[PDB]
Amino acid sequence: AVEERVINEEYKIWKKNTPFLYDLVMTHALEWPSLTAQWLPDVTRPEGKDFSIHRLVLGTHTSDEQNHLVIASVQLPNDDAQFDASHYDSEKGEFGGFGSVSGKIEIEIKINHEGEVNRARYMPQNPCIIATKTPSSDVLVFDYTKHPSKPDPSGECNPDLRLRGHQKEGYGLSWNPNLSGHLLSASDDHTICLWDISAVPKEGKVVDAKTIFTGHTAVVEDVSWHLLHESLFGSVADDQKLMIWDTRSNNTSKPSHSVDAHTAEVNCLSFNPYSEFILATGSADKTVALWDLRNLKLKLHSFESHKDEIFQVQWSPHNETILASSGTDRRLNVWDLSKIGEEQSPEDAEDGPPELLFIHGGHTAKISDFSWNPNEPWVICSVSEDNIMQVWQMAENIYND
Amino acid sequence: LCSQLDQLLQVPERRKFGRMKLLQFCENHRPAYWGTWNKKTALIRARDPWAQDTKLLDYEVDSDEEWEEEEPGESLSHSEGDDDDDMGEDEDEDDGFFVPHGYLSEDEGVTEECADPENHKVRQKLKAKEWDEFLAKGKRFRVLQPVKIGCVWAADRDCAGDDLKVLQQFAACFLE
Amino acid sequence: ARTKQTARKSTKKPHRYRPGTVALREIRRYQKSTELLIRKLPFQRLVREIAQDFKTDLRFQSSAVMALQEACEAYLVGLFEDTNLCAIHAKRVTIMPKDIQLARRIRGER
Amino acid sequence: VLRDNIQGITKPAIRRLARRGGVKRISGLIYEETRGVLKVFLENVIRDAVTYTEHAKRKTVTAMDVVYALKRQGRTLYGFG
Amino acid sequence: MKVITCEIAWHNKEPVYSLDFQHGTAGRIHRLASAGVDTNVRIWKVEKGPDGKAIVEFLSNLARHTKAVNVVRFSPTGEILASGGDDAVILLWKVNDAQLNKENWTVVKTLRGHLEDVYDICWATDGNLMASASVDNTAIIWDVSKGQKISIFNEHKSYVQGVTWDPLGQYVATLSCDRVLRVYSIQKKRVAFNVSKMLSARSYRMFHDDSMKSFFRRLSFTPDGSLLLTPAGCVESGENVMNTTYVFSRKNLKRPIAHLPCPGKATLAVRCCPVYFELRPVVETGVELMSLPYRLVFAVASEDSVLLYDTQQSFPFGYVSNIHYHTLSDISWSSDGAFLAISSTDGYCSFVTFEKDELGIPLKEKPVLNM
Repeated sequence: AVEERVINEEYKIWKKNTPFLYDLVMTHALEWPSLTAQWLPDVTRPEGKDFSIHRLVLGTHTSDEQNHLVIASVQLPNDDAQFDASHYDSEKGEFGGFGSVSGKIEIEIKINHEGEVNRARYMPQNPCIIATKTPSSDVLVFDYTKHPSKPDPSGECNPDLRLRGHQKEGYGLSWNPNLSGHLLSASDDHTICLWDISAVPKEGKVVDAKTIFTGHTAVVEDVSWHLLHESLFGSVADDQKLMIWDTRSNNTSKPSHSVDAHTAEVNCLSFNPYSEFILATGSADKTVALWDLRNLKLKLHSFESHKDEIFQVQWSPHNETILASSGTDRRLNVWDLSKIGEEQSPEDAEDGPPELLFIHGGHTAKISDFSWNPNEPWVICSVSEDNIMQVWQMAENIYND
Repeated sequence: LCSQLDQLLQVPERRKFGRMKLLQFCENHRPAYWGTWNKKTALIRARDPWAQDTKLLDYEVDSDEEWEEEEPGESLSHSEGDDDDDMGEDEDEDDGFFVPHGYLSEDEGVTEECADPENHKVRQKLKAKEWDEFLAKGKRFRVLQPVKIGCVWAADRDCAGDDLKVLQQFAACFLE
Repeated sequence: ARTKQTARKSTKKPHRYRPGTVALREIRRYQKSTELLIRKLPFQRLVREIAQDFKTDLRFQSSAVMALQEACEAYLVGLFEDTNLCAIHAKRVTIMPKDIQLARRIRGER
Repeated sequence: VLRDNIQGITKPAIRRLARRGGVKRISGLIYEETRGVLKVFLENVIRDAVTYTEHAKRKTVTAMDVVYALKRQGRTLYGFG
Repeated sequence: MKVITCEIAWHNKEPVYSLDFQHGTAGRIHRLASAGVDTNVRIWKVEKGPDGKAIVEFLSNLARHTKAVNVVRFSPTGEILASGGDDAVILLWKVNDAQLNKENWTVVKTLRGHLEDVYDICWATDGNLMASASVDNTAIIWDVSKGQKISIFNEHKSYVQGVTWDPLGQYVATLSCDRVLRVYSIQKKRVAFNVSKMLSARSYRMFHDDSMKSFFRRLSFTPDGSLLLTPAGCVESGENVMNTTYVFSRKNLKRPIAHLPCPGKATLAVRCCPVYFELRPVVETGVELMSLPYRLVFAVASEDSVLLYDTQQSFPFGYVSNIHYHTLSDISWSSDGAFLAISSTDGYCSFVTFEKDELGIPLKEKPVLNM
């Protein structure tokens, strides 16, 4: 009651203050909340039109209803149309005008999925193949080009590929941008599964476990390949442990590198799309730690801006020195590496350290998952728990000055 | 790069108002706003987006006053209406709305000093032009690049041959 | 790992451009759309009935029919946008027949 | 027999006009007014075209007569000279 | 010579139909008039800038016409302006000695007599006579000084889309849409010549029928008075037809002297520049259209293209194309001959700029005309 009221008041204040702070807001209410959300590299810019089309991949969470993996199309204003003289309002004194032309979000393809979609990431050199996690042991692989767009009346799902190697559900899935068919998955079974689908036969359905890792003594929260290296990957697990593995190693139980992360459990990690030595990890001690691959003993920096556990951390494909991270504080924080160690007055310091650059608080509940747009700059799609998917973008005067 | 990593591991003007902004919300009955914002406030900062902004804008709801629909809006947002279609069979034999029947009616009703083979040739040429236009409807958008030929004259001999031939294609044909 | 929870079901009127600084070069209207978007047979029957009401012993052309089409969608979308701007100026989103009449009065046809 | 095509214009056509026209919400009874407006515009255009065709000493109405009638009405047509 | 496509609000993107220059003023500054569908006649100011570009500056607005205006030509003196609207009335304005208007243009004469759209207006060699064409299937002749209708010609069968006056003053050229070209006398006030079909001996009609996709069929006499140019011509070399512009001399108006083929796009307007030029040195052959001690330049505006022809050469020396999407409407020449205003029905116009001496040396003394 009181918490709901204060959250509603905060959301109303954010609604009133958004025009001064944001440039592009697209708030949509999904049919069901999504545990994951990721953009696709392909962008559509039809000739003779003043808008662009982007593609998003999301999941669904239903207690007793058939879950659908969703590929959706989002319409955004054109870059050229951003500077147009339409009208003028004498009251506000700005080139405003409510009008009716705007973008809109449509659901394009829905594919039946056994259980909740824990995580859905496309494989980088072909958006056709999409990998999803299940509450069961297996990991599913779909292809929307090899599947009817609308869901089939049959309740049972028809995955294009089913992968075995785990014994129960998990929450970490990653692809390899440099080698085709390589996939990493994590689960509560204390093991990390590495699979190769490049050698799967045309009519083959079941994929065996290529590699199993068991170095961790606790829940392997997340795994991810290196964005530049071809055989190195990282993992973070609830034993407060960061783990660097090389697939060329002859031992799957003896790690290449093992480091303690924090005093609390860690959730996820992400590498730079440009750099190759800096990795960001999020923990439950209200900190996000940067680590250099030159020396893993000492933390590069320990950003501290949240009040609780932080779940998802992603970098910016457009800018090398920009990080984004969300937790259960319902705030998506955008952080800059160009303001590190910069003196500030206390008036700019009560809210937080200069390490932070931006805070987004337009989500009523925990931010389930966010993703950057690989084509448009600063556009971030964040899905929260109350089936709220916001395609937001902060003001151009806060990062460019 | 990989080897090094492995080794190391081991009206006013638009330009004065800035870019336009978009604010669209699903729960708001108020329509999506597409306009530029230029109010300068030192309290609405990215660090504290929830800070109060006195003397800038009142903190009151506007969607309820702007749009209180409570009407049969037919629910045309999406999910219904675009796919629906109807098809039937028409009759066009009495008042022929066709190019061949149209030309036949024009020739029958209106008679001029034109030869019948000439009229047939004209009708065939018109049909061919209509077919060409129908095939050409697939061009869709096509930007135009300006084409200009300079003041070339027969006195000069060093001018471009291509332009000379292009204008030769537009020569003068005299009649005896 | 991470605690889960149960989800919930989810359910001025003439805008003439000033002689200067108007550099709009919209190319689309410069070419025909080839988008009929209205079935040809009912429009053809209606035009036939109007022609019969006016007089008899007359025929039209397929190109003429397409020209009538193009004019129809052009005029109708213009009227629809005019009613849209009137509704936003009237602080409403649903178009009403009174909005249609007011837009026609603005155009001067009524 | 040939007197009951007033409702010939389909509701999907009207809502497609609404979609291209940019309006998002449509009332439940505006269809009759839209059909009447379209009929009035068509009648005016056809009357002007027939007047031009009669004064052209011709019978079949061509696209040129339609475009000239539109010019008389005050609207221009693109793609048809 | 350089082509500038105007991205300026001419007639708030409504179609533009006809333009003309100030022939009276010989200075660099030029006062242009434009007619459009928006019931507004707009007078602009055009002059070359420091870089030689052709820019247009608004001067005055005209809004008395209730309906669209389709044709506008200035008088040879230039002090009185003709405007032909769609309300079957023609207006004659004059300069008078306003927030957006730098000067006022008051109505002086209002001549009626038609019932339908007026498509073409031409002035006489002195401006005291008026020639016009309308959808009413009649060529109409007026006394400008007296402001009263004096002559009606109703022998046409279809639309008449172009009339012009003989600078010598003995002929009046008109062309109906019925593939017929007529030439009228002044004293006789009847059909002096009537040419529609040509034999090559199979015979065929030489002009386009009602089926052409162009509004107008503007033709004008050469200011010399010895050249009659008619656009929208058809030549049937074999079983097909090709678009062309016919050129006639004073010796015989029945058999055309020559034709200039413009295949593909269809010719619709012809305008001859009012400045003369000396004889360019060329080989003594039959290349020239006509042989005269002094040459001159004219232009033909086709469905899309603009071709600049001279007198002493056969092929056009100038060629402009692919600059407007939708069909052309009219062309006009400046008094000094350095400007070519090209208007299409799309909504914006273009300017072809000629630097000094590029088109030749104007005559020190202009040869007189045997009236």
